Amino acid sequence: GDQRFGDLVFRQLAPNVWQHTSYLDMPGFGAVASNGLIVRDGGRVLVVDTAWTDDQTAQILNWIKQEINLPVALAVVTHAHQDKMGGMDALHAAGIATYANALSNQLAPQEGMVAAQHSLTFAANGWVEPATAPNFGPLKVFYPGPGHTSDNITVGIDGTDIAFGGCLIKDSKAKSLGNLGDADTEHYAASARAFGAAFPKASMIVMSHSAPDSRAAITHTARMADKLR
Ligand SMILES: O=P(O)(O)Cc1cccc2cccnc12
Ligand SMILES: [Zn+2]
Ligand SMILES: [Zn+2]
Repeated sequence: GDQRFGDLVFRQLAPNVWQHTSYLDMPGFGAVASNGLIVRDGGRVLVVDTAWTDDQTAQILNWIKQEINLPVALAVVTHAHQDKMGGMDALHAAGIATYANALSNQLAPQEGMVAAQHSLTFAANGWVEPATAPNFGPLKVFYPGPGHTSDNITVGIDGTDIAFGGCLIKDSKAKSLGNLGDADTEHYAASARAFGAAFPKASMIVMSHSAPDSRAAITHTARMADKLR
């Protein structure tokens, strides 16, 4: 059930949940797909992650207008790399309230990103401080510890079997942990396992660079990360 919409791909995952996919021709790595989420919560839409670029992110909003036709109340982005935050200006131009881990917003300028408007902060156990995530509806935001990056955050969708690991989690057949340039290799395995423990009911694991998978994505990612230590 993939829907080609311009240069992007959209796939319904649940009655109120769709995955957005965008591509960037990155020299040395081919045309890399990146996934995020679109969630309808009653009369509004919530977005997880931008596309790689402003133009692609505007195209996500165009798809939302044509297929859902409800306002986008907010977006949350899951770390300060291009695939997750590269389209921040398009969200701001559209009047959408944007949220990121405080550390992502601090890192955004040096990473070439535009910061989100609002900062999420996290309790010692990883759960978002609820006052910093107002009106998130079914989105449950969890900081699992440093892994793919020090700022990576994850999102469960209450009322569904879906949890989103972003670039922390790779699929159950993945050959590597991908881009470790900003990774915490010592803590990766525990962070991947903490994501699994935060969302024990999630049987569909969504991630940045592979199609949705079973929880074997979590166990396999953690087992690969065991080897980094
Ligand atoms: O780490 P990601 O997935 O957020 C962004 C990304 C994806 C693929 C290859 C990369 C190479 C260098 C830097 N970033 C890359
Ligand atoms: Zn990244
Ligand atoms: Zn990635």
